[PDB]
Amino acid sequence: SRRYDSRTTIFSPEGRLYQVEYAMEAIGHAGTCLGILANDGVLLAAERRNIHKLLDEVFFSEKIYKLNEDMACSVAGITSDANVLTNELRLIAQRYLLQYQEPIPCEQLVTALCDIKQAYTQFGGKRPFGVSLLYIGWDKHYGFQLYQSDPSGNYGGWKATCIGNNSAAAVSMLKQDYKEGEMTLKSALALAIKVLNKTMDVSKLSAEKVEIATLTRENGKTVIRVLKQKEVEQLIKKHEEEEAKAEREK
Amino acid sequence: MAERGYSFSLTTFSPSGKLVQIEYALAAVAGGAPSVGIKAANGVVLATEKKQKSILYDERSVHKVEPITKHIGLVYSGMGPDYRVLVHRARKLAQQYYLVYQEPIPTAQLVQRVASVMQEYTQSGGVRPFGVSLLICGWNEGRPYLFQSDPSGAYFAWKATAMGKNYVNGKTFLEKRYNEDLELEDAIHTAILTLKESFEGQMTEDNIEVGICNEAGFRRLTPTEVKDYLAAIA
Amino acid sequence: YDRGVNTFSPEGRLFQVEYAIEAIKLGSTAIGIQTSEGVCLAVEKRITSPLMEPSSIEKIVEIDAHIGCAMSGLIADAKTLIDKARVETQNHWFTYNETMTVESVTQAVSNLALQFGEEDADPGAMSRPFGVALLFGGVDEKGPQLFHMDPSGTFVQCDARAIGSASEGAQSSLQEVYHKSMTLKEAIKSSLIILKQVMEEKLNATNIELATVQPGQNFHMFTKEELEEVIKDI
Amino acid sequence: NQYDNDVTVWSPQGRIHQIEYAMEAVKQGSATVGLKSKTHAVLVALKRAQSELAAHQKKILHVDNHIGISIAGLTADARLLCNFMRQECLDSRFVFDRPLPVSRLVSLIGSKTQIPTQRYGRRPYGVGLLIAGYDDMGPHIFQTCPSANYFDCRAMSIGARSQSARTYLERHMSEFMECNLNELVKHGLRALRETLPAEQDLTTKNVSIGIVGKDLEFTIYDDDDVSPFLEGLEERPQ
Amino acid sequence: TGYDLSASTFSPDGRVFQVEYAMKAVENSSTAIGIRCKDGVVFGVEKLVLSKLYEEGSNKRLFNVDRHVGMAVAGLLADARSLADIAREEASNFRSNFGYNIPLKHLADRVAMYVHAYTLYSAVRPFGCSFMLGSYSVNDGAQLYMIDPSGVSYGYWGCAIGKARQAAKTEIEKLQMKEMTCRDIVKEVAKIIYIVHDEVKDKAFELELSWVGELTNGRHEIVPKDIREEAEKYAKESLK
Amino acid sequence: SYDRAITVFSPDGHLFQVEYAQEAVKKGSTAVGVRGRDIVVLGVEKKSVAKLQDERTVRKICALDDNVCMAFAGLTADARIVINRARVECQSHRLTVEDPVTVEYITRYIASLKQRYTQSNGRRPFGISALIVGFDFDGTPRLYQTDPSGTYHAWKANAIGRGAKSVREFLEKNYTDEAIETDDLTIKLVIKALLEVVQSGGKNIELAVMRRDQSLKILNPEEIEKYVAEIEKEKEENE
Amino acid sequence: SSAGFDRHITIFSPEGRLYQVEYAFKAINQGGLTSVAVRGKDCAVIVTQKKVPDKLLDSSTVTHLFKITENIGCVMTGMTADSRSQVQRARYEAANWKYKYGYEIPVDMLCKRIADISQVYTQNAEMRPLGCCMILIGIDEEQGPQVYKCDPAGYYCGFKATAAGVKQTESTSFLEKKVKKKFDWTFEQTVETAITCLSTVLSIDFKPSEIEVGVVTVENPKFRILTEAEIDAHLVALAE
Amino acid sequence: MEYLIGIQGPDYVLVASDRVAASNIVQMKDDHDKMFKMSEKILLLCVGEAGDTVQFAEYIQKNVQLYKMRNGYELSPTAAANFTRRNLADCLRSRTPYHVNLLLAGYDEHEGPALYYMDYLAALAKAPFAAHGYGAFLTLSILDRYYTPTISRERAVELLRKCLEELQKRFILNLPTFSVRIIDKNGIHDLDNISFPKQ
Repeated sequence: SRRYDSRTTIFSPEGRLYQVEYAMEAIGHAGTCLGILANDGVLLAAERRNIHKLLDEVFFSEKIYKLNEDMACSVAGITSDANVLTNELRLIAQRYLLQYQEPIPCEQLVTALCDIKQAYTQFGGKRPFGVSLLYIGWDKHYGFQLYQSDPSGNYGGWKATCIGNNSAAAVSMLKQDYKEGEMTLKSALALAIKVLNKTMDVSKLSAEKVEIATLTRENGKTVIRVLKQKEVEQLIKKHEEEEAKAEREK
Repeated sequence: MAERGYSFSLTTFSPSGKLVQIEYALAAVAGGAPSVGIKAANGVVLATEKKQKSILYDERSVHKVEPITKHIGLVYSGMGPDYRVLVHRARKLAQQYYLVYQEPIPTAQLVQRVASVMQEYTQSGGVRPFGVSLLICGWNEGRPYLFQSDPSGAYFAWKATAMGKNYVNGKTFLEKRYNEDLELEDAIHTAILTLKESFEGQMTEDNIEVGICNEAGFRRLTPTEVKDYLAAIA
Repeated sequence: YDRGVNTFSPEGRLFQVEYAIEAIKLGSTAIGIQTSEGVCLAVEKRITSPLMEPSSIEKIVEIDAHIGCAMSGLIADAKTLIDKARVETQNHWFTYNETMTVESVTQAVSNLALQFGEEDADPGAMSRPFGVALLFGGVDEKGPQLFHMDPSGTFVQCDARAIGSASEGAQSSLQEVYHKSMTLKEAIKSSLIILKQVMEEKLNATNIELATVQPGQNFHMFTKEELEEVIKDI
Repeated sequence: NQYDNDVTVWSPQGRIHQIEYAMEAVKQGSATVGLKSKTHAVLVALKRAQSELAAHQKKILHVDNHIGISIAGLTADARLLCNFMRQECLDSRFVFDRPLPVSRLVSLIGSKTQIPTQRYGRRPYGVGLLIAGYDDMGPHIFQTCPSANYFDCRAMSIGARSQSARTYLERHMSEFMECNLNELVKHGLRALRETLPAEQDLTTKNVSIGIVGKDLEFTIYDDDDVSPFLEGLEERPQ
Repeated sequence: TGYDLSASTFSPDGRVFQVEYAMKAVENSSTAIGIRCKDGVVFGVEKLVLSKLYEEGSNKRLFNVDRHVGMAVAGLLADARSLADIAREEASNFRSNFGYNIPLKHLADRVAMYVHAYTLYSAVRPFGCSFMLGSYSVNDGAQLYMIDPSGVSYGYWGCAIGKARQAAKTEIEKLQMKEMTCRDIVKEVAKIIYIVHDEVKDKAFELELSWVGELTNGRHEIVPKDIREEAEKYAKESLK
Repeated sequence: SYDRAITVFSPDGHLFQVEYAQEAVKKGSTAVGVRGRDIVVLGVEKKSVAKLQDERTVRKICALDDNVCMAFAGLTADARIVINRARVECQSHRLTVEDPVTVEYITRYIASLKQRYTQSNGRRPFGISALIVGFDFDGTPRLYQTDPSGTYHAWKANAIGRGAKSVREFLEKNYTDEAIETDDLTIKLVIKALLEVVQSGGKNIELAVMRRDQSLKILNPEEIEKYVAEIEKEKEENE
Repeated sequence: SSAGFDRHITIFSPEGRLYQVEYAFKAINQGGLTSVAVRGKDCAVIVTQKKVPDKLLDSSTVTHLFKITENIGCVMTGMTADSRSQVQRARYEAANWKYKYGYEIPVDMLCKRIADISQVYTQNAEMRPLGCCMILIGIDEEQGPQVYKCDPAGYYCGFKATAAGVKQTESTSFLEKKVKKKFDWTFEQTVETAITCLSTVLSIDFKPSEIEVGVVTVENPKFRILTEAEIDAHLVALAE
Repeated sequence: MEYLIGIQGPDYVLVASDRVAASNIVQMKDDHDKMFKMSEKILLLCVGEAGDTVQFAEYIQKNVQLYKMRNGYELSPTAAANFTRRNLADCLRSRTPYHVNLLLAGYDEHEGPALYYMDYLAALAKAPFAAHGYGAFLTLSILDRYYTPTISRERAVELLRKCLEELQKRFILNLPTFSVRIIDKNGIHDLDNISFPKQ
């Protein structure tokens, strides 16, 4: 019946879509997800949340998912919506591989999910998918690429971006310290740790609290390795060493 | 005569951005009777407290701990009828995997598939979100796996967890113990103790229902075995 | 204030259909006159700016060689109605090898006017009554004929009619000017005098479109350039 | 107030408001009069003109050789019912090779009208009809309301100012069975004359007369054809 | 208020108000009474004539649902005609599927289940009619059932529906229905209706009477005009 | 599926939802289109480059077919669906009635889709108004504008987006008979309109011009800067 | 605690409570009736109060006890029409179980299937939750006699003895004390315990006609509805 | 009946198609083009049934062009061959089967020249030199005898001429003129039509 109905897709008198804006707020509450692009490789690092001692941690990184051999994504937002979208992304990549026997390029995957996300806003009187995800991938057509998809269905190709709780602060640090045309994944990894230390209120950036995954092309194979906690620990110490060196300068 | 019915989601994003109906369903899980799940290195132990209001009710007729498959079992906190609908659905999903792959469903896989059904209710129209949170347990590839699925459909893997009345106190009680070096499932005693901490008048073989999943499989402990464990419970 | 797409006034007609009648009032004025020597159809383009080409605005269209339509209110809605009329005349030709009378074409568009209903029904014509007031004019076996329709779906045959904004003012003058045997030439001149009075802007050739269908000739292409000669006459 | 919005909702007084509002649509409509005689049935109608230049809208629509329907309500609704009635008579002729009994058609018309007045979303049909027919039983006149209740009537009137017509038809109802076609139309046009405001008068342009009888297939006499029926009338008693 | 908008809503008290409002419409309807005699059932309906111009038989509230079954309707006439059509159809399906005339107990239950379905959903309004079905069979004997808008079907030795339901049943209880012969029962039905008519609250009414029984050979039929009229004469004489 | 009318007439006689959809176009970034004697030109503004962001992904000018090209102002997501739907129709038009797609036909198709969303139950109207610029077989350059409601009008020059009114007034006042001509002058007229755009960044404004006998070419940022320098030189001449 | 239409439709409320389902429980009590069931060592007995308000209603038609299958019987407490519909759904599900699986439905399964139908009514709006509670009695091999109750909310459990209707808190307590010291009741004792519990809670000391008793026994598996005379012999025995 | 030959060299693909369209005993068009340009560097030539060839070829061509408009990059020759194979394969078990024999020639910036052979059954095989038609049975031995992996573009046109001459010396079908095209880094180039009016 009309009385028990939520408009969901109806336009505001202002002209904005109210539900989509509300969904964006949910992404803001979710944990920090940050991506930095370097010429050698593209990396996605996200902050683990609700790290209670009893959790098994057997999911091989809850935030990070591998959509295809050459593509990966991390999502901030309602977990249930994320699981539905991550499965859909994997199917779209596979369906392309069968129709044309070549891996999906990247923007095509982002646009295809984005088309679904917009469709929910467009019609059906149904709740929008309140999830925002960053896509890191390599393609023959345009090399390493990074993309961000909003709940609205609009997408972007940012070389460096953050979609988590402290996104405004992370982007400001990224804009100032990202060196365009300078690669070195190691420099990008250090920048990521510094952004994470600012974004995370908890000090010391504990290795368990953060997850880091790096996509690099080796021997023409594209390897989405996930950094081990020991690798994360050495990186945090390196950030501390730089902070200590600044203290020595002071 | 109304056919399929309402096609508009009853759950919608708040101005804050948190779905209100899912939060209300969480309240039913907290309001539910206490359920405790502990995973020991040999096997998971699922314990829930069933206190029938009167002697008239036959406790044996209904089991809160149920076997989804030979190696997978479920315990619930929240509305009872909804748990039965999920339990039937989970058994169908587990059998469909077996038919396609000719191998018993991996424990994690059942949770994702059950969770996907739970998420469907939240997005889909007319249906209210489920009011039940489950603590699925399984023994695939030797290692025991304990997982919890919330009404929203988010699934988390827990070495130990508790849901229902005084869940927070239960979580702290488990935090004090749960060293997780218990090669044997002596955690059956600890699970009885955590339910006992929030238990009301007494703990009896009828009062507590316990199901254990080991290398052998998921077996609901016999009422006599629950009495033996309830007896000499420290 | 949900009301309904289909709902009745306490003592009266459907509210949405009444609101649709209001939408025509915010529309380009069109005057249609029927004479023994043919039907004269006139309209005000109301071009908003010099940059837009005047030709792109079309308020007169050819449904068939002997039929033309004057439109008002929302132009976008008329496009579906115009196409149906053109398909309807063409299907009458394929089946009968004869020309549809103007009245039959009016009924076919008129039938689609009330086909809106939220539950079930047909998606293509739906949501709301069409916001348009067509003025079909044509020469058929009976003779030159002009017909007026409204979103309510009530077709009528009118010797002279005015539609859109200032229709009431145009109609009052139309009654006085109309004569028992006006020649088509007298009507084309009489209509443009009325068109100039109602329109705020000058009666420039770009501002007004007049097209006539006569027993001898097919619907003429808006009297291009010859329009200036009639404008020169006034 | 809340109860008035839908047909599905029932008032605390147990009356369906939307049905009553649909009933009003018939009242805001041109008056029509139906009479019957032992052998013939006449359905005079008062056509109303939007403008002097505009032609009066046609009220009596032929359904089959034996049946004709007057309309007093939203025209588009009447067309949907009239299309159904033409189809129903055609199917009866096609399968049973006989004219559909008029009463049986009225029964089908009611069942179609009842389904919207019940189901959610769908709106009550809002047209009042005065069907006239000839069958083995004989001449018939049937009134249909938007409520879906048919009523078999020897005479009838529906629409604005119809009450005056009903009073005249009731006073002279006894005379109707034993009269020739001319008299039956003459009583019927006199009934329309009562519906007409006193200043206005019956003219060939404003009156449509339709007659079905033992030897007459439904004929919608109008314009000049109406003039002999109009002639011989006593002056209106104003 | 605010819990009476839909029939898919239970009041905090524990009732479906929309069904109750539908039953109110039945109360507004004029009385129709059915009595089970020793050999058959007789139904009489008080239908007041709103307009003299109606030719009689207009809005008839007694319907021959099946050869052996007949119904008397009180409520919105439009809703009733639809119900009779469901009943006529359900009877026809039984004769085609199982090969014999439907038992009245089954027909009342099957029609009642349909009436019940409307109450459960917001989409469809509850029915506004309370018809009574009566049948006579040599094998099963005379049976009378009344189905109300809620969907409740109860077998009644005597029953009434409408504004004068209480007055009619009280007059009906005095009659010895179990032993009275059907022809004798007809005069009694006419008397009960004439007493409960109200005289000035309603305008002049026409008495519609139906006979199903051994006299009618197990076929529901309208009472013959000769059997009627004399029944009207007794009713007018009895009231005065 | 959901079957209730999202847009219903209000008592004033206006479809309120369609007006709200137009408001979304008003909030959209400005887009300017002019037709040259032989070279059709269209331009976009408010690139709002964040340095980290990549420009190719955010481009708001696309070629539906070799003959036609489009620019959009309004909700970005809605446009991506409408553009891809037009691309399918243009290729589908070739499969049926074999031939290229006339610019007017593609604008009618985009308009009909937009009108259908207003006249459909359960679907919110598209929030994009579009400038479709293309050359027909005759070679006459054609530019058309599609409203969110679904009305198409041929325009020799027009602009849509934030501050559309100011640019539209500037375009009519600055419009030159002969369409400026010389190709560079027609591009300059858009560059002058781009200067009229509020940001007036220079590099921030990006424009693409179709020869109308070849294929759409995006102006190189350095090439656009040289055209901006030509406008700056004209400003120096005015001084 | 109220949020939006939480109390107007079957949607969750603050505190995770389905108000509409709680209103449905009140509906069972709305009908002025009570029913009690007792499970003995060798037999299971169901008793109900039959109230015929007017003599005209046929006593046989007014029954709240129905036969789901030859070996399974039920007592319905709640709105009559809704209860009659649940009876048909249960009868159909048992027929399907026999056809599809080849053995008669276990009484435990019939309850779960009817309960599963009820839970969906709560889950999906557009369907009212239902206002009837059903108690099922049957003999199952290796389970002895069994009594089961299905709530409108869809809860199901096995019951040694139970009651539903207007006065059930009193009935459960009176039975609970008797259950504590029952020491396995015999068939006469089970009928006596049920009749006495109803007699005391209603405080009516009802005669045989006023109540209906249906019993299922290990010796006679077929569900049997006791005739009034058979009820009287048990009724006098408790009276002594 | 209709003849298609493809010879592939180090940096080029040479494709020749017959130009005869015949209904019954009469030959009705002698200028028929059996080559459809799916994209700038990919050409599909199809020989099969009277209406199946145009409908299948155009659908593949339009879809390949559409991918370029939306994506902005032309499909690689290989992907287009796999896409065509899937559509023919899906239709094989369908109410309307497509009886079309197709060979696809393309040049890719990285892969280089590619020639793909597809049967009506939709089996796709990449081949160095390939032929279709009854004519293929005589010509393919000549291609096998003279083909060398490294072959100049000029030598290929001569080899195409040698095989085309055998289609007049030892074949029952008139097959008078053959259309010749080459695909290379620049794009498809229409070499002069090889003709046998007697020259």
